[PDB]
Amino acid sequence: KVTPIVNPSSYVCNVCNARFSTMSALSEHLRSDHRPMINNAIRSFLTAWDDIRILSPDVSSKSLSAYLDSAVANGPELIIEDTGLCTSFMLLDNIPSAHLTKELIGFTWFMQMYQMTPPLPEGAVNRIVCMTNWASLGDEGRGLEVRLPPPTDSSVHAYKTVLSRGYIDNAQFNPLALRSNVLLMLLQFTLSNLKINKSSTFTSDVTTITSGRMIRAFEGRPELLALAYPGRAVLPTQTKNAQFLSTAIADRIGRLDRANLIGGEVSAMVECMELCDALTLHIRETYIMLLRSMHQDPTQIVQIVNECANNLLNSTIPISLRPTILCPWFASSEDLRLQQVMHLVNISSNTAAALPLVEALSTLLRSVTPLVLDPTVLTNAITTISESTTQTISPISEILRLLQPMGNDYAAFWKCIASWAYNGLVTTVLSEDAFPDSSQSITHLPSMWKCLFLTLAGPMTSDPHSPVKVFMALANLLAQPEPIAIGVPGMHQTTPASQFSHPGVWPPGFLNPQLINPQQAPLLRAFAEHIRANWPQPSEFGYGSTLQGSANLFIPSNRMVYPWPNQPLPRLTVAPTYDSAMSNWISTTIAFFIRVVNSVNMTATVNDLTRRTMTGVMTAMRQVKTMTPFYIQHMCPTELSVLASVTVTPPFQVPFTRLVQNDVITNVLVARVDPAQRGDAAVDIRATHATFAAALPVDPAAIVVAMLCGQTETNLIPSHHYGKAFAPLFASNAMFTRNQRAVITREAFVCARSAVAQCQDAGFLVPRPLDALRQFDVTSAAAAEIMHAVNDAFKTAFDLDGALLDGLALYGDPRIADLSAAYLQYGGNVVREHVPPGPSHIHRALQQVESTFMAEMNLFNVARGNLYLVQTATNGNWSPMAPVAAPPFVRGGPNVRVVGRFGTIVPRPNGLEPQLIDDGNVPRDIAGDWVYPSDVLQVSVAVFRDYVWPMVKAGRTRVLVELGHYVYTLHYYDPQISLDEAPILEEWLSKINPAGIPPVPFCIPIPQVYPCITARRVHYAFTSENNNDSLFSTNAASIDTAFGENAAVSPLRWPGLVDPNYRVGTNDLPNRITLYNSLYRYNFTYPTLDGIMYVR
Amino acid sequence: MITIVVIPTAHFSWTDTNFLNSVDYRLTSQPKIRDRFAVYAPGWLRRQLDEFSASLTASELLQALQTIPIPVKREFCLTILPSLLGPRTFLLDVDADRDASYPLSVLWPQLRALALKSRLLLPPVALLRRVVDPGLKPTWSADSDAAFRALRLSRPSSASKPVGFDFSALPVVDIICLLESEPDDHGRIAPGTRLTIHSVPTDLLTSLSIQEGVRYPLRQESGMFVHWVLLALLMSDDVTISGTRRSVKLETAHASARPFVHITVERCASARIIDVRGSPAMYANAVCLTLPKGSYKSTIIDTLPAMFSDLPILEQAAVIDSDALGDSLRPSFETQFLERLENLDPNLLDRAVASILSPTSDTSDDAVTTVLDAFNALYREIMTPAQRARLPLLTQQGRVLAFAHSDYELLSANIPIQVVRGSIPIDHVVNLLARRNRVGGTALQVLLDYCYRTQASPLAPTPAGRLYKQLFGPWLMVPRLSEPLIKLRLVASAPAKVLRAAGWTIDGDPPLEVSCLCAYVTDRAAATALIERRLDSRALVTVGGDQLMFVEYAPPLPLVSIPRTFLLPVTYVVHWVPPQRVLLNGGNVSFTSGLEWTFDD
Amino acid sequence: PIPPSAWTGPIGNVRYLLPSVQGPARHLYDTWRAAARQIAQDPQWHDPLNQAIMRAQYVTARGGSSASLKFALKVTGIVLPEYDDSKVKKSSKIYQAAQIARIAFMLLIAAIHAEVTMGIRNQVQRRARSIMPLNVIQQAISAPHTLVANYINKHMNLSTTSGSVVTDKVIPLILYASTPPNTVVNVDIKACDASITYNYFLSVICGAMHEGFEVGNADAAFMGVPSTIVSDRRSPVAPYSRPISGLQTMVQHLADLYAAGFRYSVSDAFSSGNKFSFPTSTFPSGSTATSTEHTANNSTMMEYFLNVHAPSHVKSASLKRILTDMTIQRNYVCQ
Ligand SMILES: [Zn+2]
Repeated sequence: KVTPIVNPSSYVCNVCNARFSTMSALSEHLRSDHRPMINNAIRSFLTAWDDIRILSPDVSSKSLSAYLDSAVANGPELIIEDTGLCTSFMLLDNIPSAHLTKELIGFTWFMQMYQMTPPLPEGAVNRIVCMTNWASLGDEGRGLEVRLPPPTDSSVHAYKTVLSRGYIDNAQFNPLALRSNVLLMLLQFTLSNLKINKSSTFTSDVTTITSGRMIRAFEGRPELLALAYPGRAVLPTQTKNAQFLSTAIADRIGRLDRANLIGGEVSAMVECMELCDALTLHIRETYIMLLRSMHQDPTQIVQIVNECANNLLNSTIPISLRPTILCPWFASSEDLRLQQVMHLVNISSNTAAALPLVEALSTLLRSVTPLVLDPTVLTNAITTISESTTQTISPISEILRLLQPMGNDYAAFWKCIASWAYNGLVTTVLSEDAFPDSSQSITHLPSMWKCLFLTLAGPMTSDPHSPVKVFMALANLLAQPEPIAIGVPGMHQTTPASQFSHPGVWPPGFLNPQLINPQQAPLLRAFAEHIRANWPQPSEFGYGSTLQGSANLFIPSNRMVYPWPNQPLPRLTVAPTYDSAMSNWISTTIAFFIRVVNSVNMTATVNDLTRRTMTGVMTAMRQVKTMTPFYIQHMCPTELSVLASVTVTPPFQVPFTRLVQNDVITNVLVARVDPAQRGDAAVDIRATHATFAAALPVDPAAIVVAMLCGQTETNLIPSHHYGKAFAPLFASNAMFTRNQRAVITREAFVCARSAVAQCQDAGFLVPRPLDALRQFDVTSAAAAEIMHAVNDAFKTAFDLDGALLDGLALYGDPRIADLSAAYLQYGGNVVREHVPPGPSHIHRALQQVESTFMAEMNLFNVARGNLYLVQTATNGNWSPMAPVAAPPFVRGGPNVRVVGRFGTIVPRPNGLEPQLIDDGNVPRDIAGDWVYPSDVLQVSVAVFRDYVWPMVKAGRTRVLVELGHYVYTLHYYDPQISLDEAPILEEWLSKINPAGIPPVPFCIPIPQVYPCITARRVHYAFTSENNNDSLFSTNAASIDTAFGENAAVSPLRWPGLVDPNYRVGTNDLPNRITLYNSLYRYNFTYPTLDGIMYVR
Repeated sequence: MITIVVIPTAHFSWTDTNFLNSVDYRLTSQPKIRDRFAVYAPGWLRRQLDEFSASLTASELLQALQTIPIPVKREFCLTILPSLLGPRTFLLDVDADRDASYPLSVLWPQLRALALKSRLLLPPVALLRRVVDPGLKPTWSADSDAAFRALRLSRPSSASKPVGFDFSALPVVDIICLLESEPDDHGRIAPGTRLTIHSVPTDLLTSLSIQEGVRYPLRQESGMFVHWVLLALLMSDDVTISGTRRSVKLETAHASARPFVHITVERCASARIIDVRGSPAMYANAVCLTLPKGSYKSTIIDTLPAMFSDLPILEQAAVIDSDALGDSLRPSFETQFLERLENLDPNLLDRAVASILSPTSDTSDDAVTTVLDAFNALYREIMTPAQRARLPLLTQQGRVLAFAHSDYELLSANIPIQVVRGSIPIDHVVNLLARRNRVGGTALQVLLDYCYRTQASPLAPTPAGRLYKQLFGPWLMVPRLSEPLIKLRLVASAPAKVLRAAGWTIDGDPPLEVSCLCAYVTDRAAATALIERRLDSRALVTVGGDQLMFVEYAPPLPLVSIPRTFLLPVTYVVHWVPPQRVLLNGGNVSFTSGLEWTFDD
Repeated sequence: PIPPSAWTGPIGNVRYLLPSVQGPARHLYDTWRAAARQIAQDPQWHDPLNQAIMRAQYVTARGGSSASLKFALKVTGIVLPEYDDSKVKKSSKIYQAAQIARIAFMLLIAAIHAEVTMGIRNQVQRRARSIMPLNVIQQAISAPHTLVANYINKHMNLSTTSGSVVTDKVIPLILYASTPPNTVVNVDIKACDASITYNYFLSVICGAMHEGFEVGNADAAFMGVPSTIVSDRRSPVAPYSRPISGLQTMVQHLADLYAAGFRYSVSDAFSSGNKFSFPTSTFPSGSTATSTEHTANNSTMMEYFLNVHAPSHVKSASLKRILTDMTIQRNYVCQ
């Protein structure tokens, strides 16, 4: 059938044959027929339901925080431009004058009569309503917006954004969570409005209206050209707009100073005057000021890329001029720290998080390395030692059994290297199944060669208890010949060398080898002499660039500690040398186990000819010319300096420790909550912070193959081989993605911990401009909805996909959001290097919006001041929003009475009037002046409507409704027709719950153009404070308003258009908002790294 | 000159069609806009990437293909390989999902992040303009040319005309609708909400003749939506707010005060061609869609061929409703579910209605777990053995569209049928409240809603509109097809010796044949390459003792087995091609036979 | 049963288990996850000999069922050699895997789902019985599910793949049990193959393997299956497209294959011409590379019983003293 063109005028219920004029009437009556205990959950499911809103503070996604390599790899949208004009307030016409009942020729004049669109609205009520981006034709709008309906509508769905869905129904707003809902709208006002002002095109005004002024050329959209420029209005008749637009100064339009640089090239920054509020323009200019803060000039970003690549990459920049080159990619060193902790807060602090993170290096580490493992060399070094085959036990064959993995299993060496950048999260542990057991002796031959493989692979693994496990695995293995004293009791010498993972059970002989007697244990003192002398020195090196900064927390910035005494990278042909600390470590173990093999204990048991075989194997193993001693000292610290800034996470390091008892890093700790707000400032740091329990069981048999048998191509130039391998992973700007992440991680963190502490009472040191507003629910789960919604907005406005700000509610109390980090040493070093947020920009922007919200609350459909309910039966002008008289009966005045907490009428017998309990718990009579608090009237509303509200209609009492700030809904009527406000105002009383109130129905007459006869009418509701701050013009198309107020267009809104004393560049911004300002548009080109530099 | 790298979307048509259409068919509307796009998507490079995909990782697969220049011109160069994203070249986003089958599709989050940092990704509406301005709604274009409006026919046919019409290719508009609320006593309105219906076929919007930029009534007299928007909601993949990325499911009626009563369709966001072969359906005999209760199955069973009655879409007897199999038993399954719950406890039912309909759910280990095990004991007793008796009605006909409430009965009763897991973007939980006068009331509709939800196997529910594009999609072609199509059918011939064993009065020496499955072609010559060859699948035909008759195939026939120029129906029942040749049925004897597509006159 | 609210948003086909649920499904989810983490870390793969052993394991161990490449010409044009010029049997041992060497996996794994997946030799009536194993390229998409099950049984079940393991390990355990010091409970699990469904088990392990394979390189192929785009839907406000590895790509197709079931096709020569294929949630019985997953759950689900479930659920105060120090590395042996 044919599709319908118009909605049905009558809606059917089909249950009962009931006609409905409105679908909203059918929406309630179908809901009415659904309604014991069963129908209440059915009615509430249709009551508090809506999913059409963007923000979901009530949907608490449990453990959504999960770090991903692709989550940071998507950068946030920062460069969103605004080709249109940057105002947030459209001049909305509520009541056109065509809706006026009496119409005579010539009283009202329309521009539509002359085939022309008006610059200013033309009706009988013109409000200034907050509708963001109504004129913004910029590319790819910010997602979230706020679009308030005019005051004739309900205008409460913009104020149910948090703490309001399940608690109050649709027709109400929650006044005890009002400061939350208003401020979260202002965040939605700000982040919807973080655009870049872009100059479109500028033609000369060829026509006679301004005669040559460089007009904004809205080419394809003339319906916005007339609205951009009120100065180019045609003023045919004496419209009341034409009364105002006659005062428009002629040269306040178009561009003034095009700051161009290069002839032919697009200009840098024009300076034009057009229609814009003073508030959006402040949000735009602080966004460029944000966007310059991560900009660096191209002479300095080539120093960053070369220092990030350690100056072995061929990146050249042209030396010339480049006009418009915003390349915004540079978070400071402070902001990278704030993301790095936020990286560690999102993750699970077990081994489920570092184990993705190590192989992120180790995949790229094996991709670029020149070190080619080839285990044939150490095989050919051992199988070419001579052994008589007549023996029962072969020391050649019984150690290649303990040497070969079946697969490759050689990337575990490269995971062992890649864990050095991540020793804060994970500590690689010697694999417990590779320790020799506490059953076999030193005469048992494969048990000894395990202890060689542990001692060689000792300094590779980053566990702080590695050398005590190396020392004990031999001290276990010769407990019968050489006994010593082992620490506290319960840990004996035959404890199987894996349970010595605590610093308290290091033996005293290992700390001081003088405590081991050479006359008792000569072979075991010399192994304590071995480890304390030859264990490598924990050196350090730099990475990244000092200009960019780094996400180091405990290491000083742009540095990395390293468990080996490194040397800089050579650029000539390299050869395996024995000057390394590796070769110092390797040769002295073999020099120690040639002593153990040729000791007295092995002499009595092991045959002398097969003892020469073991000596011959290790001396062959010592003389294997392998490149890994040169590699770990020279070539490997270069690529751990390079890959530390191209992997998705910067290295989180904790300083290494060579055998110091008091400097063993027992725990590495990061908290989500500072110990000052909760009373935990003096307790142990393990109770205040969360700890990273991660470990990797590195197999030592695969390390010794990798360590003692590793070679490289003969003609290797290590600058060339690193310069060729690192080139595909610096050509893109994707390296700078985490800098764009870290600022948005900052700007969301500062603004969320503000928005929580704004809604608390005196939380962190944040300024509180909205503290006049009502906020009662300050609990954890209330503030959990606030931070989750701010998180829901920064993930929407910058439309990213990572996990920022999640996991700050892991413990469940985001009222205390402070990021700290620490590590405890066994001596009791309690470092606590905690990181505050940086000097953010959007937190300065929201703070300015909140300050200028308070001066113009009425502009956002929120009235301030109390509420008056007196019977005012008048005939003339009636202005509830602007009470021209003095506000009667202020609180505490002459015999004005304040109701106590219950709102309790006591009944009196035998014709006596019912008394009302006041604040002093005294029943006082109804007739008189009363003040009701808002919360008393929320629970006494049936007692109000039945006992003291009919006393208001009789005019014998007057009730003040004391409440701070409130959403108002205006109602209009033809004043020629009679009206009584009580059917309009009892509908307000009929929906006041104990949970929330509806917006307040003020009745206002439409201002008439004729001096017409007016009906006597009775009004009840009006306000005390002047709340008429959103009325733009009382009546526009008419020549003159007659009956209503003569509220013409205020020139205070427009200094930039009508004031001769207006200087370019001024605003009264904490006060009222100027709607026509001078500004700056931009023409930034957005180069890639190919547009900056050239990389071969 | 300007090179625009395109990465293909989730259901990109690599078929015998234009490359320009399968990204945006708006480009092929006018001749002067078709000629502004040089295409580069060669066949040798498409074959080469399919074998080099697994070998070369995607970080350096970008490093290979960026080094290749213009290989060894017009205005715009739509290419298939990435390049160095400088200012002269660009990238296009479709605001859709990138596919898995395409090898450089994994390169999309690495190319997009470079385009975000420099403002190089451009919407598909920016291709229609004269100069590249990246982004919607520029200051210089009116955005009102007829090439922008993708809700017209856009003239897909010309003098250069193929052999047969492609029913696998399908035009799809990503449409942007503003849901507009009730106006005031004056002509004033709240700003409302924008919505994006992501993948709705255009021919549902041309046959149901609409334009964009004009307000439409959203409601009926009954409060439920008009069938125009209601079909377009459940043909979709997803519904989001236009500015953001959050998916949303909308109610039908009376669940929200201040409801939406108008839609002004305003913008086609993208105008892809989506292929059909390669559907969630894979078998031509049967497919079952598991939708939750409150889904609008009866809307697309009944009212969509009610809007299209002149052309045979489906067979009403051969489509299995999900609620009807619980109605098959002489006591209804919902009537026993009244009797099973009432005998145990009236109090736990009073708090299971509050825990299922709760905003946040507790463990509820007293209310709901007493309902569910009583449900499953009731289910295993009657429903699983009855489903085994319902095996020939749900897979053994010619073509069926079974519906299920959950993933269980298609697998637990071991019936051979492809299950697809559906999720329509309508909140079904308020539809069960919106419907009335049931046998268990509105309270029973939400308990066994939760019972089928727990019963369903936890897997990703694919959007059910992607299933309906295979079924009801190419049946929207035939109103805009200028040619009246012809009829084809299958043949499973039966000998007279097997049709005189148990007794059938059949006149004739040639073998009696049967129609297993019909299909429609827009010409005759496109079937001549296929009417000659027989089909490589054995088809055994169960003929019942009554008029009923069932067909099974020894080798299941892939849906993709039929060529792209076949229009086969949504569901189809088996009948003898002469009914008059059969007389005196008298018993049930089956037989095996081959298949040959033929012309039906 | 696991509630639908206990699952996360879908990551492609699979979903993850929320940590808010902590029944025995969580210990199922957390054992298969950490065992999946030790394979993306394990460099035993991307080794040419290790990949040659796994492809040899599917051909040699079982005699095979069907030739579904005649069904898998539906998306890719194959010339389909019948090999009547070579006299060889057309079973799944030789006739399938020789034709697999031409076509890559990624152009095949997207369309593997067949109704005559298994049961009979590419014809609906023969003289053979409907038997257990399935297609070699659907065993190849079931390859990580074998490998994660091998890691669970590695540290517990040292079978060592020997011809003498009944007479070396089973027989002395049989004799160490029933001795007068210790009394035993010989735990048997009947119909265990028909007790592993996607309704409970195969949804948990495919979610556990997919979160477990998140470790390691997300841009990494595996056995010829490249990395691909998944459609993430976990965050309700931020859905997006993630690159996932080839080891996570196989789990996306394995979830589509486990949930649709296993298509047994009966074509026995005993009854006169009854012939029908139909799904089931029943694993093949004698496939020791697949029935090791039953061993992978036998020690795992006994471990949650002896430590968490039964030391909290039982009412005998004396028995809680016994159940405290029971340990499956000391007190339970499964195969
Ligand atoms: Zn009714």
